[PDB]
Amino acid sequence: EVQLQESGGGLVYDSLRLSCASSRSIDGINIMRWYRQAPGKQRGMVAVVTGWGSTNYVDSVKGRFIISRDSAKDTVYLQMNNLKPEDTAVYSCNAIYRGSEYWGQGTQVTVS
Amino acid sequence: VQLQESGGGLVYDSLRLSCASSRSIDGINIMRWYRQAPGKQRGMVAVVTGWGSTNYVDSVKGRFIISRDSAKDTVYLQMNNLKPEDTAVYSCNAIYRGSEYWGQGTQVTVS
Amino acid sequence: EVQLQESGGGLVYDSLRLSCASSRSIDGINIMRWYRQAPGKQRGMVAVVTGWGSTNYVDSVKGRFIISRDSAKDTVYLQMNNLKPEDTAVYSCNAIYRGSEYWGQGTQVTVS
Amino acid sequence: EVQLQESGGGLVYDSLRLSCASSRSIDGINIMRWYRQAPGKQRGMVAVVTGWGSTNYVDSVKGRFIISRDSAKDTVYLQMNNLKPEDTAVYSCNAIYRGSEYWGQGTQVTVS
Amino acid sequence: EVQLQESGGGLVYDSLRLSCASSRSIDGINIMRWYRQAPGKQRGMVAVVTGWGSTNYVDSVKGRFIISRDSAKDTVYLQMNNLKPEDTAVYSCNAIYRGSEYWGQGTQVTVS
Amino acid sequence: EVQLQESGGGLVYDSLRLSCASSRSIDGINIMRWYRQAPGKQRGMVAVVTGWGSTNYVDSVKGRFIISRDSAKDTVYLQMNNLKPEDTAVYSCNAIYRGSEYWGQGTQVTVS
Amino acid sequence: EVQLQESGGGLVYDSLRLSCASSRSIDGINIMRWYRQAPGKQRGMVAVVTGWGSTNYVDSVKGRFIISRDSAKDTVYLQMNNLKPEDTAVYSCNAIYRGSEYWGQGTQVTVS
Amino acid sequence: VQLQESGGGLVYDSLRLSCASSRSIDGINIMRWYRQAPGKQRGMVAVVTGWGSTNYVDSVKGRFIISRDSAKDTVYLQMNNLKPEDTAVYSCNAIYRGSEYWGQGTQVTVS
Amino acid sequence: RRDSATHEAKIAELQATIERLTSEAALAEGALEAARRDRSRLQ
Amino acid sequence: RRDSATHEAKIAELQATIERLTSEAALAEGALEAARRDR
Amino acid sequence: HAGVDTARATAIERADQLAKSAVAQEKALKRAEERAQQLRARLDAMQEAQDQVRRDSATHEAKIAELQATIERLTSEAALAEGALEAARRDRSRLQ
Amino acid sequence: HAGVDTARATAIERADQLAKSAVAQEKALKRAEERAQQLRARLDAMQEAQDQVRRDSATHEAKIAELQATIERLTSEAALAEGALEAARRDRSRLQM
Amino acid sequence: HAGVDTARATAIERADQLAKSAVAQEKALKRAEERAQQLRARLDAMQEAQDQVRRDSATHEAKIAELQATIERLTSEAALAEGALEAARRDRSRLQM
Amino acid sequence: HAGVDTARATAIERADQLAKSAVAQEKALKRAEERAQQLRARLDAMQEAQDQVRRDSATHEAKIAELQATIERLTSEAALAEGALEAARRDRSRLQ
Amino acid sequence: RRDSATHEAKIAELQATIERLTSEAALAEGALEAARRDR
Amino acid sequence: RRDSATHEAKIAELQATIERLTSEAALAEGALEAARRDRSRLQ
Amino acid sequence: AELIAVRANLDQAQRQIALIQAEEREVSARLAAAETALGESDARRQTQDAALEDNALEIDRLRNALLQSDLKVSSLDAS
Amino acid sequence: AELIAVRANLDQAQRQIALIQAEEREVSARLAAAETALGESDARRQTQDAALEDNALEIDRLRNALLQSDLKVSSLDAS
Amino acid sequence: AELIAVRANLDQAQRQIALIQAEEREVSARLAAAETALGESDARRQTQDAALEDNALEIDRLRNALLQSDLKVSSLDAS
Amino acid sequence: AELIAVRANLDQAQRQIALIQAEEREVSARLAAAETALGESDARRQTQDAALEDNALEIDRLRNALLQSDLKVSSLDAS
Repeated sequence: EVQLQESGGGLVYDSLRLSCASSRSIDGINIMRWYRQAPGKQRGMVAVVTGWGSTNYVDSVKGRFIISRDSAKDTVYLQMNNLKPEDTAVYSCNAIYRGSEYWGQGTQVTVS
Repeated sequence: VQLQESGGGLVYDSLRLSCASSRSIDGINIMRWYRQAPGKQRGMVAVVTGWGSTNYVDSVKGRFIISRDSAKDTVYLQMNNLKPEDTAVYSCNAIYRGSEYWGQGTQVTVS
Repeated sequence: EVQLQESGGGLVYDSLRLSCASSRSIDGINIMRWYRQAPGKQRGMVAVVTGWGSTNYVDSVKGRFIISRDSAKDTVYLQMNNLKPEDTAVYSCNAIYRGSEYWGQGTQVTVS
Repeated sequence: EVQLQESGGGLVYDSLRLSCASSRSIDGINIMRWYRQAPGKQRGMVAVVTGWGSTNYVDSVKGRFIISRDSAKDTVYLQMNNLKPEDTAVYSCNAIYRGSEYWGQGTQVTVS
Repeated sequence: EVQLQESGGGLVYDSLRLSCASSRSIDGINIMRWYRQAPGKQRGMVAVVTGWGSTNYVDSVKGRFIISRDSAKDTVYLQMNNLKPEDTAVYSCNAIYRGSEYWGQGTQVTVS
Repeated sequence: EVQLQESGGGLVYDSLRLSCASSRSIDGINIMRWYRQAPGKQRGMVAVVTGWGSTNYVDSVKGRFIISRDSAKDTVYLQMNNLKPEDTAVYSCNAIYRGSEYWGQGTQVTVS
Repeated sequence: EVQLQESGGGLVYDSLRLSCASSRSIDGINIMRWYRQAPGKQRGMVAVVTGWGSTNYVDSVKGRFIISRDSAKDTVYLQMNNLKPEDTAVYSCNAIYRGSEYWGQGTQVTVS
Repeated sequence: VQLQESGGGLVYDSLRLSCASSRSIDGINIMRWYRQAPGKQRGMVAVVTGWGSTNYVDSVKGRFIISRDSAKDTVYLQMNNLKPEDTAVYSCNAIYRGSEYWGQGTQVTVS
Repeated sequence: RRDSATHEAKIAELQATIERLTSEAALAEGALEAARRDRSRLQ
Repeated sequence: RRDSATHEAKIAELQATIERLTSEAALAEGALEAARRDR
Repeated sequence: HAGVDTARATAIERADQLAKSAVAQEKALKRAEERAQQLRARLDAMQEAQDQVRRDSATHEAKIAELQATIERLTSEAALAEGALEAARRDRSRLQ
Repeated sequence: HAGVDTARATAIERADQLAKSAVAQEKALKRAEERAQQLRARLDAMQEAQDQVRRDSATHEAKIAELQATIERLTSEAALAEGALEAARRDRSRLQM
Repeated sequence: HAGVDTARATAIERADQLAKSAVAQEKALKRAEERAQQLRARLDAMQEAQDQVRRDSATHEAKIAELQATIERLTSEAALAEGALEAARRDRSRLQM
Repeated sequence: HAGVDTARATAIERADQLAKSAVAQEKALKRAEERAQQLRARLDAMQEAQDQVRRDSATHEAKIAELQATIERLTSEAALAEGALEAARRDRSRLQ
Repeated sequence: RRDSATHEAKIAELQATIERLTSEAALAEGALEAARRDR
Repeated sequence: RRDSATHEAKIAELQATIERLTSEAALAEGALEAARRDRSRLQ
Repeated sequence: AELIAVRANLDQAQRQIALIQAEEREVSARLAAAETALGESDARRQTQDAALEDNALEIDRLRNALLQSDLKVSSLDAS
Repeated sequence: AELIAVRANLDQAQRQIALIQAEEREVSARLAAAETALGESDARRQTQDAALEDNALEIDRLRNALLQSDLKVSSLDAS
Repeated sequence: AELIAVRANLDQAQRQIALIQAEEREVSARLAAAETALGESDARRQTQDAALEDNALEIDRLRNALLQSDLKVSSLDAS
Repeated sequence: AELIAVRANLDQAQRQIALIQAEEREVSARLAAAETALGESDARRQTQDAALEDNALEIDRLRNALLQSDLKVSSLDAS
């Protein structure tokens, strides 16, 4: 029943940071993957993170974004780097604990 | 003086015209015969004289003959070999003591 | 090239009739008139007919002669009525087409 | 065989005189008549005179000309009076003695 | 109805130009004729111009007179060159409009 | 008011022939061309004939079809040779006279 | 052979007037056409004026462009009013004389 | 490891596809079957897991069955109620120690 | 005497008939010159 | 006595001139008047 | 679950294709109305074209009326002309 | 299926309403083409009527020209008639003067 | 008779010489009228030849006018053909861009 | 004396009447020559009238030659136009 | 001794998440890729 | 002891197979977002 | 001639006055009926269209009522 | 004569002939426009009448379905 | 190509066609004038030949008559 | 096509050159004969006319000789 509240929204010309607050799971942090919703479009894939730390990224953002855990602070970071204006999307973090999926309220990052 | 003529008529020739006079056995000078083709002015035809000299207009020479007979006291006009153009009225004339005398006239016609 | 031909000539004591057989001008008929040449005299006009049918005669025949067309049979007609022996003359026909004046060989009319 | 020589010729604007010299016949002067020849035309009559004196004149000159004998001088006068320009003619006197005719050389009177 | 009034009349030893002014028919001109009436003699024709410029003259005046239309001035002319003393007459201009013939006063031209 | 009429349609495995029975324009024949409407597709031109006999085809039929006039019998002819089952289409004739374009009711050609 | 050379090309925010000067055929003018070739796209037609003043336009340009002949100047014009940024192209004037088609260089008109 | 499959053929139905494996009685994690309709990119068909959880793509759900048999050491694919669009080449996949392994591939065609 | 007296009348007659036979000539060539005047209409 | 002979010379000459006048009458009054009225 | 997530596909097809296609139907209505209004413009032009040629034939008909009017009263002038000739040539009957 | 059921319902009538909006337009072009053929028949009939009057004016000009060349002759004949014959007659009948 | 005998003689040949001067002129007009009829036949034949070419030019103008109204249609068809169909195709085939 | 003073009358008749009359014969020679020379003037006019209408028909014949020349190579342009349509509409066979 | 029980809690939870990944693979790799290439 | 040791490999495996089953997802939605990009040609 | 002829031309005048009555007949029947029915049918056009907008609003609102009712049915059944 | 008073009425005749031609042409064109417009207007009216019939049927049916739906809602909540 | 050297000879062709037409027309008109004038000239020559024949006959006959006349003159003066 | 066609048009040129030879034939026969005979007959015209004036003078003089001879015959006979 973990509850995820997204973070890090705003506006840029840059390189922004995103966080996904977690209600539970200190150090038992299985797959925490980040999804952005293109406006008027379907939801998207950005990256994943795991308990052990194997993080992969989607081809459209590979080599730019970095997704790192914060086990003590119970939050998975989605760093935004070398941004492009095509990234203006509503950002939503996702969870899988005990096999159930726990989304969040979603935030937005305008890059324009 | 009274000059009265005769011998007129319409005939198929030769013809005789007399002009009976009133006096003067051999004493009258020139007697003449005049003809008037209708529509034409009257013209002379023959001339006789006291002594007997005679003449004719060239239109009738060799044909018409003017003659006298002192006993019968009348100037004749033998009018022979008539031609169709000889249709005219033939009136005898005279000169006694100057004054010209005429006659009632007679007509001869041929065709 | 209208080629006329007169007909109906001869000898009368009364009444006669003359024709002028046109070789063309079916109804295209302008002035077609009749000429008499008195024996030993010059030619003279007698009657005139036109396409509209306007018929006008000379005083010497007016009220005695009729110039009547027959547009169907390509012939014009000069009816002769109540003649005199003064009408003994050679009668010939005339025609104007395209400005050119065409005569006819003629026929002799002896009346007496 | 009397010989007649005409006289009196000339030219005027007037009233001229004419004479006819005679070779014989003192006082036995029978008909002496005067003839004018219109140029290019036939000969003409003017007047006559006789032994006794009865003189008559042609209608065209009557009342104007006078023809009078001169028995002693043996010449017959033809007076010209109230002249007209139509009288220009060659003038010739004529004789009858013993029944024969004796003309002359003729003269001329120009009235113009 | 048309009123025809002439002009150009006069007297010379020379040459002349007779003209005829009308009342209607500006170039809608049919036969207009020019006549002349010698004194004490019947009226006679000399020249005919038709609305198409076709002209003809009587044998007496050909080679000398020229007839010429003028549509604009509502007037037809009749030139007279090499005028002869015999040409003196009264000249009436004529026209045929609507069938019936209409005349003019005339202009007594004397040449002598 | 040319009123065409097509003929010669049907079904073949080869060779066919089409006619366009014109109701007027005997030899006054300008452009008369043939249109096929593929089943479920739009109309298209096939061959064009002209009064001079200039025949020019579309690439898809060029060297396979012949558009031949018959000016005597008021009919144009589209000879069909060496067909494909791709030629199954409704074939209709066109005609331009006085600018106006006239069609024909059409005939169906099924080849397969 | 005819040489076709255009004029009037340029650049605006407005309106324009394209003109085409030829080498022969003073008013003996058959079909002369005006084309345009959008960059990287095949050549296309816009307006056709024929030697009789009959004009037609493609549906894209009607109501805006007007094509107008000028026989005296040996030149055909193609007006362009209410020009739209989409109308930019290279405009080649065309003509059909003696059957074969003759072209021109073109004038790249940009409007944007 | 050598994964060799069988059961292919062209048939008029239902069919069984096996993928013979080389080792690991019950020790290999996810095995899957991939099909490639010719002219199309290869796609997933079925999934089996070490414990026995299974799934299918919705294009074949209720039809294709993925199964295991730990004794015979081979992942099966019951492939029933075939449709004409199921003509494709069916190659078994695997994930052992991370490294993905494939097979030679077998083709099933229907019509 | 008596016969000479008969001569006088004949002479008085012959001169008299000449007077009124020439009197016709004056009226005669008056009409001949009026007729020859008609030759103006021919010449 | 002697004067008688001259009276015939008056008769003879005056009667011969009447012949000439009548002859000239043939040409004038009848002939040339009638003939030349016709021409 | 299945027949409704699919059956929308056959429904959008009408709503998208016909929305654009029926506009092409609307353009033909304007086009066939443009063809109608163009021919209607020509018909008034040809009635005016009839009108001038209607008067032109009438003007020609009056020209024939005037031309025969000349001839009708120009052959009459010749009719009296030959009466003058014959009357004057009847005068020579009195002399020859 | 939660929200799709409506889109099936809604778009069927959106299809169905435009399913009879096509029949209406089809009848609109089939009546606008008939009104075009009425106009074609009128203009074609009026095209031939104008053509008939075209050679009607041509035959009139053929009448005019040949009705002028006749007057060119009548005026020419009157030249010899009124000019030569008449004037010479009165000049020959000047004998009374 | 003195001088008249010559005028009979002289004026008979003056008559006789002009008795054959009339036959010569009669043959002169009978050959000058034939030369007129040769000219009438040529001009009449050349009058109809010109008339034949008159409606030959009229049929040509009937060909010209109707050979223009056809080009007025072909140019009109190419408007929809080259303008609408072609440009829309390449605007519909802009999918590759 | 008689037959000679008369027979001159029938001789002058020829010499006076024919002297004036044969002049009327001479005028007809000039008139029939004038008619001949007037028609001869017209014949040269009508040959020039033939010449312009000879060229006018030839100019018309070239206008038909040029007009069909357009059509011959304007229907060919339509022949390739429909090849472009069918080739491009053959492209949609690859997709539908 | 006691630590053994947690290993199954590592096996159980880590094996249940592989179920979810496989299920999300059904939608992504097979379904929406193949389905939406057709539209 | 021995049985606990067998647990280690399975955990070391399960975390390992997740690594290369999520690795397919990165390549998976890369093509799903490339396919959905084709919807620009429709919208 | 002209008397009777141009009195007959005035009779032509009266005949064309009868044709004036023909034109008035066209206006009295055809034009009048045409524009009267045109006004009526355009009035009905506006009324129909307003009713159709109301009709579409009614369908939309009651259809949304069905959507909510179906959702509630489904929830209460799931209970 | 009398042509003065007769050609005056012929002039009035041809004036009213011009009135005939002009008014007849303008009435005929107006009539054609009105008739075509009235045919189109009636076609639209009848298409909309068919729409009203079908859609009133749809609304009555849909409301009846909603009534039955709420009845099932009530029975479910009574279960 | 070669049309440059072929249309040049067609131009020369039509130049000499113009020469043909002009010279033929002028020769034909001159020939007609000459033929008519020669016919008239020969007609005059033959009329004058007939005149010469008749009048030479007249002169020979007249001289013979004059000879016989002078012979009678001589015989009369010998009487 | 144009090759053979306009070589045939140059062949038309050579044909019209044959027509040039036709025109030269007209001048070589017709015009030449016409004016040669015209010159000859006008020479004979002048000779004939001069002889005819001499002829008329001869007739007049010998006729006057006859008139005088007749007068002398008449006088000597009257003797």
